[PDB]
Amino acid sequence: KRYVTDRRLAETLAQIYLGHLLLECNPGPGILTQALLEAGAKVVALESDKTFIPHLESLGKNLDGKLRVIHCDFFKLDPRSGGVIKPPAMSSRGLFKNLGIEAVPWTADIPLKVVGMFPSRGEKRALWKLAYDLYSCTSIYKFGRIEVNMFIGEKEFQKLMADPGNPDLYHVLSVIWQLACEIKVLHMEPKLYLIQMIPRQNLFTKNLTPMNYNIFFHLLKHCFGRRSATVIDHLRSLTPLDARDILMQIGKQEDEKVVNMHPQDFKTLFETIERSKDCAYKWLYDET
Amino acid sequence: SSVLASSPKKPVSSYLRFSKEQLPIFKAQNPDAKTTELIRRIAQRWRELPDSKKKIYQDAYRAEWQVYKEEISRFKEQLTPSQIMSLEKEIMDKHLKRKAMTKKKELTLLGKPKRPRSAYNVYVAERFQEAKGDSPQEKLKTVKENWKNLSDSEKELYIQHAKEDETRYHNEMKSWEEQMIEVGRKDLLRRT
Amino acid sequence: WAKILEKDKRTQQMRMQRLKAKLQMQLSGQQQRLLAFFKCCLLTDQLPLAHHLLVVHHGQRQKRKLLTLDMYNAVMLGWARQGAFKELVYVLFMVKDAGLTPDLLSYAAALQCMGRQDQDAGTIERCLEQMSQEGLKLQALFTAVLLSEEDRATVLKAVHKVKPTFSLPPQLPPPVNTSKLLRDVYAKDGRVSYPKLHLPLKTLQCLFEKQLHMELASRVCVVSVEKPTLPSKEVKHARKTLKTLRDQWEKALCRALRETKNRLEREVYEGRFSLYPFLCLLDEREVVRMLLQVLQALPAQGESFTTLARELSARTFSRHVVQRQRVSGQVQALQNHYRKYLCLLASDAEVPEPCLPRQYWEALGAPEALREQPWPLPVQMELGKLLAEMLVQATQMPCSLDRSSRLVPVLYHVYSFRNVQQIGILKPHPAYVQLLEKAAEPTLTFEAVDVPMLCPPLPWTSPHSGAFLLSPTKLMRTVEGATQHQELLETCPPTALHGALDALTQLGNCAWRVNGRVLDLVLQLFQAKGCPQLGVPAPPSEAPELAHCQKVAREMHSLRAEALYRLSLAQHLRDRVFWLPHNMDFRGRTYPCPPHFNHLGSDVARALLEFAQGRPLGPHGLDWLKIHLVNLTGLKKREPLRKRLAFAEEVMDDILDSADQPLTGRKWWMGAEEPWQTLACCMEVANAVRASDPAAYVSHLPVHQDGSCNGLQHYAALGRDSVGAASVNLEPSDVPQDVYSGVAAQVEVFRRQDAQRGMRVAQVLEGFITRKVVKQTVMTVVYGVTRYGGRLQIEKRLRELSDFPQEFVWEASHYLVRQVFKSLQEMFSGTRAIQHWLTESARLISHMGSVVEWVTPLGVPVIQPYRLDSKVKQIGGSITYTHNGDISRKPNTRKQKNGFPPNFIHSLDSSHMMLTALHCYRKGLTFVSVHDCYWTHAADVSVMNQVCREQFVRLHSEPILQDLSRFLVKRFCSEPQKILEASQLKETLQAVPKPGAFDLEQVKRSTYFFS
DNA sequence: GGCCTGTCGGTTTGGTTGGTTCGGGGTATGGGGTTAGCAGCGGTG
DNA sequence: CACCGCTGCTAACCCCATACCCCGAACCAACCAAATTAGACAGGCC
Repeated sequence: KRYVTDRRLAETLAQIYLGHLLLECNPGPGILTQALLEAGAKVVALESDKTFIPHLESLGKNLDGKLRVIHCDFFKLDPRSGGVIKPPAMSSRGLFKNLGIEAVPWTADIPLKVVGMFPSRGEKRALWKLAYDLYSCTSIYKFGRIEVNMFIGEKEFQKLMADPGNPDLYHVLSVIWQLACEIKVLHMEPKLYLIQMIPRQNLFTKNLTPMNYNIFFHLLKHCFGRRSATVIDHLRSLTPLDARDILMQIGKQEDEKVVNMHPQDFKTLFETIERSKDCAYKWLYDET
Repeated sequence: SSVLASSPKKPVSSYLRFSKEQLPIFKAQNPDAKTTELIRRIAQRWRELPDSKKKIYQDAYRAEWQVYKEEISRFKEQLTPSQIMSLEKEIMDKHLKRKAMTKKKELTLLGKPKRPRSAYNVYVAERFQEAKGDSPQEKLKTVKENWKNLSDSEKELYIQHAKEDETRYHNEMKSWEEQMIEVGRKDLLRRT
Repeated sequence: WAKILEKDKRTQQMRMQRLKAKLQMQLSGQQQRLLAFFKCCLLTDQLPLAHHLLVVHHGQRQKRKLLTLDMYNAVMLGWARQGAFKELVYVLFMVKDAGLTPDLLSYAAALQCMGRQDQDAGTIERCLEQMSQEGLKLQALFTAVLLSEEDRATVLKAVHKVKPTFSLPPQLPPPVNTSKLLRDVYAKDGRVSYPKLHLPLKTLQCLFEKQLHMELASRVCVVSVEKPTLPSKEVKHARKTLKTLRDQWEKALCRALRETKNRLEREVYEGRFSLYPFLCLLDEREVVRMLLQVLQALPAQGESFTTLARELSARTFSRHVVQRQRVSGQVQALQNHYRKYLCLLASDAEVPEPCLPRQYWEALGAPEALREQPWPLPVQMELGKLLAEMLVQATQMPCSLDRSSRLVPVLYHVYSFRNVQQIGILKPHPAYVQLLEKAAEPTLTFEAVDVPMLCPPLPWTSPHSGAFLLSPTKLMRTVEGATQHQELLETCPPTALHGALDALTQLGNCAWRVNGRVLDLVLQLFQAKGCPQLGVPAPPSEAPELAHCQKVAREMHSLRAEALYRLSLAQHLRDRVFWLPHNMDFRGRTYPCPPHFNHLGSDVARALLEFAQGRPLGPHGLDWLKIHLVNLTGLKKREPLRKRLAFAEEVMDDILDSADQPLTGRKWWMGAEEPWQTLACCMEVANAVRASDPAAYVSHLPVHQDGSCNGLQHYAALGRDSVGAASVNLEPSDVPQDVYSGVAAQVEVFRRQDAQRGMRVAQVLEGFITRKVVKQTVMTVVYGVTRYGGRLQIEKRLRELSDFPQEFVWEASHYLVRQVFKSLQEMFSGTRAIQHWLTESARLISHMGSVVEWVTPLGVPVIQPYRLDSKVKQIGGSITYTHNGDISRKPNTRKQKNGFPPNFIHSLDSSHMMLTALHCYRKGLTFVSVHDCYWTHAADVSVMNQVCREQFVRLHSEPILQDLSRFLVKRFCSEPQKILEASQLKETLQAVPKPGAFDLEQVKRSTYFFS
């Protein structure tokens, strides 16, 4: 995997995160962990490889304070459609309960901060999993708007930050995450980008709730199935409502292209369709 | 207000350049020869021209094609945000219009037998020449007035010939439509 | 005026000149498309079209190469059938112009054109002597060339003009199979007593006419069982709206069809291929009615676009075959031939000599009408996409549902991304669904091929002739490797397959009838309130956080649908006698063709059916009915037969009470293991005991005798394993030997060791190892290793154990399977030797890039179809559905090695069942087979057991392992290079495990071998 | 041979590659073909 | 029952076209790539 082995980078990162409780993912050799501890941070290390735990714990015994080492693979927490039968896999409810972390309302401020590095070959997977958890208000996001700082590859970074201004990289994860969190570049390590993802307080609305996000995901995947087609073409296969009428409601012309739609344009589209009043039904979603 | 007119056009190819430069000379030396023959002899001149000479025109065409690449790229970049949309609109309209014009010229080229001539048409054909009037419209109104003043007996020959042309049109329509069936164009037959 | 008239005339003549000027001016997917296009054009008689396309392709440098001699032969045969001598000569000119060599089909087409046109004996003679100089054979033409009866007639008329004494080979003397095991089945030496049906000749002809009419219509209208009543206004309005909408869809579909045929027609006027003639193959009204039927039957949830295309293609091909036979006179010849065939089955009719249905059928004729090869897969796919897209585009409906100016498409295709690969789904408008729900249509429609036949099916004479009279039916179900298995079925000697064909024909000849009472009760529960405890689905009213409720609701709706169809067909067949034609899989296992209603269904399905022809109980009929009853109850599984009979005598009062008042009495039957079958057996036993003479009661209820773990029986027979023979009741015993109990004990000791080691699954499975769990588990490992069709069922049986943590049900099922494997291999070391021998041999054979092939002891060749990596995709404007062509690149070694032993065992049990069926048929017994179960009348249970044991001993008495070893050695150890892999392969094949001491003859005395 | 890694009608869409046909590019004056005006009517929806 | 457009005719004026070659665009058959994610044995690579 990826491990922070440079002391200087560990110090810079420590000062950045210090800028509350810190959850460090896959500390490995513990360079960043030791940098944080020396900087005065209260650290909970979630180590997926048990071989790194001893030395880490040693560092804790050097400080003998509130540092805590847990044998846990953060990217395996709360497996979807799983039986909960693994040591590295755990439940965020039980872990946070042991760590004394209490849930706070969505409108409340950031209760906790998680930092780490995406897997070198699991960036898309992790982004999708975290997206499901966030939009579903499950996992860590059951406790509030968790701030997530993660190292990511340059390709997935550019694709994630893309938009109609750079259509070739614009995609579903771009829309979902740009609508979900305010992403900011905190550091660039050659290239790896440390991205900060903070959920937006105003993500959920009267018509966009954790109860209907599945329909929106279905709409996004459906539209991006044929990215070259027109938005109305896809809408004719997504809702019984007048597609031209809806697009006009969102202030777009009939010739509007999918790649020309901004994330907020998609959001206003979905909320507009859910808002429709004089129809026996609004969606055509029927999938397992 | 025509974007198509200001759009950079393709450079002339080698042969077309040679003809574009030779044509005025052949026209000066043969002022009375038809353009057909001059273009033919110019094409023969091009065929007889050594490849080493054609190479010059080809190189010139290639440079003109590079400058055309730059120009067309810059023009495409210059248009408003919907530049691709406007290009699609103008190109689509151009193609549809071109196909339409081709189809109209096709339908005009065909040779369907003339419809039956009415007694009024026959009377106009027989009396227009001798009808007084300063223009075709005035002579046609004159023929119309004299026709409206005609009695039932004076019209017997015109009506008879009109009927005869009805039978003629009938037969010719039968045979011609049959031949169109041979050509596999039963859509041109009378509907019922 | 002659000036103007003459001007018009002159311009007309010039226009005529202008008109004169205008008149002056290695298989492949595309090749398959073109060839299929020409062959298709022969059927629609659109010869000018195909000739035009062929000429265009020939005239183009790059296109001429795409043409094939077979195509030129196609067009040439078309012209010969039309008598266009000049055009045929032109095609021959193209053939010579493009080099290549004319063939027997070419000269046959020429002879057809000359005969039809009655050319001179000089030209005919010259053609025959040019054919002689070319080296071609006169007699090879009539044998190697596929020609219609009209082509044959015309060619014969041409030949009889020069050689009037020219005679085809003397035919048709059929050869008898000399197989070791079938010799006594086909040998005339022996007293045969083939049974006859209870219906008279005229009755069988009336039923044959009803079936023929049903297949000709291709549709079957059955009355819905239940919920006819509904609010008076709602159903009325919804029905009126649905009728109007259906008329609009009918008209719009006709118009769209004609416009599409025109479009494709113009596309053929252009140099492009199109499915025009295929759309001109079937009547437009039939096409519209078919599409409207599919629309009416489309499931509310939707159907896969590709799957729908396949279905449309299949029904199109079927209706096209039906039409061709209808207009080609094959129908009348089938009427006469079948009307003569009915003499063998009819009660009031006799035949000259006794024979099997297939023998008599081939003896009467046997022209067998004509065989039509299906279309290439790309044509089927393109046609399906065309029909589907046309239906979607043409079908429109207003969105207002319950002032409907707006129009929206009735069908809309959406996408499912559950699979990482987006898949096209066709979904109907929800307003349409609600409309059909409110309308509550009281009629259901089925395909003629999905319902039982109203007359005895057609005897299986070849791998392409069988099942329904007109509709073509494949001899082997397996679609994967259909080309390989079919081509090998046709490659093997025709006599080799005689056994299988006669067995399937026998199975199909079994007369069935419906049990009125059982149907009345099952409906009574279904009509009002379902009974899940008795396998009767409950209506949606009984559906029960929201996610689980929706899941349970969906499952209940599925079961409700299936039961609706099955019980509906049952009600339609209430007062009728019907037959179920059977088919085979690649393993040889037989399965009924009609899937909805058949004896292979659930308990209710098995209880709804009974033998149409009765059989007097006799001296042991009543005893066998009572013993069978106890077997169905499952209360005395371990008890001997005598104690089961005594128990029946004990609970006789509960049997009579249950029979008289099933739902109002003591309801004892509801407690049985098989409640509906137990109840039926109680009614039968009541009718028997209450009759004046029980020994003379004509009993119709079939009795079952099942082989416990038939696979383990076969393995114990192969290795002569004494421990196995005793465990699986091969060795005679007065009490039944339960191998599930012993295996449960050994697995219990292993579970004690692992649980002693601290394992969680072993600790949670304590006290759950039971006969049923280990019964289904062993039934799995034997017949199934991987491919979790049954493993999911075992997971179900564990999920029905309330006191078990469902979190380990998956891991617990895997662990249970592994422990059953280990245990069986421990207590049956010899069995492990045989299994490892076969598995390893298959591994090595597949490792050389060749699939495992063998031959059953009955002469049936079996080939494993597991292959991978074949794909090609079309694109209709615009989904791009993929397709798996039949060209395989490499075998799947894993599936081959894991599957060889189980498949071989399947071939063994299938061969045994077939032998038992044939020999039991010689004695006049009614025989049907469900998986391992053998059924017969109570009057003949003993005889059936006799034939069963005799045929088992005879089967395993031969050196099955030795013959298989030598077979694989000869077939796969012949490659000259490399010889090393053939030396190790031979080394493993010749390592046949030594058999045990067990004496197979003891099976003849084992009472509980099959019980 | 030894070690490491992937797995238990692959889906539809669309991107590149090897080929082959199709047409836009240049033109000139001479020939055709053209709306206007008024009435009549075969043909079509 | 209504609506079209073609004849009858002219008029001077308006409007497209065969001889030719060059190469850029563009339409088929085929192969391939992407999107996506949560413990044993056999195959592939060094």
